[PDB]
Amino acid sequence: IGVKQLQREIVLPGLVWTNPLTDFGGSKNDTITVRVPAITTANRRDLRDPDRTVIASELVEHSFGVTLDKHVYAALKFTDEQRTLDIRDYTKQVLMPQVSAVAYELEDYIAELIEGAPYEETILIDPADTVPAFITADQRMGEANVPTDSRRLVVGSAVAAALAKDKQFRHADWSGDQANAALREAHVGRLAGMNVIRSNAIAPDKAYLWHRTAFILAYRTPVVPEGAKAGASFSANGVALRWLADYDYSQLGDRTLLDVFTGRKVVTEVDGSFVRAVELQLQASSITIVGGAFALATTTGTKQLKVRDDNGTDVTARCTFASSAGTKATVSAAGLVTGVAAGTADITASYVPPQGGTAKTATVTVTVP
Amino acid sequence: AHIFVKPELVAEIGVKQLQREIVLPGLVWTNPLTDFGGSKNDTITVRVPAITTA
Amino acid sequence: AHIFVKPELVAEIGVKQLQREIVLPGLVWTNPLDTITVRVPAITTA
Repeated sequence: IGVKQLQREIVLPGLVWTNPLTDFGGSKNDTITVRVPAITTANRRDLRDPDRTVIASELVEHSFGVTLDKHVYAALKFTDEQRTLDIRDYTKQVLMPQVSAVAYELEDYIAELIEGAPYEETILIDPADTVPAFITADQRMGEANVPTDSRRLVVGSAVAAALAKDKQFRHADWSGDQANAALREAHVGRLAGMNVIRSNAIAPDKAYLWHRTAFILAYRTPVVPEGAKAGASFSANGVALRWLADYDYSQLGDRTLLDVFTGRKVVTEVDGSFVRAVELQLQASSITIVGGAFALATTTGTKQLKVRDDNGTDVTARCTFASSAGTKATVSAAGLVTGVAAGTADITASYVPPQGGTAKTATVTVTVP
Repeated sequence: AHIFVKPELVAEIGVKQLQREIVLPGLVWTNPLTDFGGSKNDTITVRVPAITTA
Repeated sequence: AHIFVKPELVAEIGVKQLQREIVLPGLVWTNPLDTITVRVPAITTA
């Protein structure tokens, strides 16, 4: 009888351009200089013009650097604590958790690469009709002449739910799908030519669309040093990590380390404007506090408030909290509410919407003991 | 510490400047008239037949 | 005018730092083994 702890699902590592460059050890500053070929311009004269000079064009090639800059590792300390005092099988209770931790760290690395790109504009998704937002996203990558091949679309856990709840996909007449894959199942697969990939690594209420040649990502396995007591190479979702175990004789226990060198790059144009990927955010209209009216345990108790907007997005760190009566209870900026006197208190949560404008306010009451 | 002398490798990986596709030239009437050399002012006159009313 | 992107080539042509030639070792009595002792035979008179 064994139940596992709930953990994310790995999608991102397979959906990005990985290792197009693999000789960072052969360049100064661990930087490969990718060159971008040159395009030129033509000029128009006038026939039979007395002025018979021409304007010479130019052939300027461009370049940008890709660098290894991070070192993702998971380190475990075993102050003795082995054999009987701890893990009996040193293959499923230590190696597997360590490899999974490094894999999740790599996925978070890619996720922060994708979310942190210099998106100049965010495309709002109206929950009532979500298709126009995605068609606009497709259009924005057509105005930049991005190829239509190998184009990926990753949606959050809330955008997928909004898509399934959209009457465009839920009603079979409006979609032509006389099976209602969006009603019998909660799954909508293809829209606006883009295959949806669901993911939880990215923000819940965001979607990202990117060409393959928009996020270069490079990996490098550290070579096992000759003077290591135990050395091996593991594989986490297509990445060769180095596992290295070495005793210490002074720290009263051996240590293990599972690591890999990583680097990432957003392929920006020669102008410096990022046009090879777009982001979309699910538009929100109102917020509420989960659980409604509630009560604490003692007068000096603590409760962790949780605010959800209309489309089930956990907007807690993105909203500010105020207390009507601080003499009875107070609210932290992170949602913690603690009472200072016995009685009622009114808590107001203000969340500025992604579209901009007056912040939506949700008021709840609490009865501190 | 150790000082290594290393090259500065340059690679091409298919990232190219984005360019429009060519559509328009095949959709416009091209070269109905060719003998522009044998005409004054390099201009060829096109004549539209007449119509009348009863 | 025209601008090209080129790498800094590094090549080895056989030029190397000049080093001494190992001659003295092998001309000196070497004894592989803490310490060792050598006994000189005795001589006498008559």
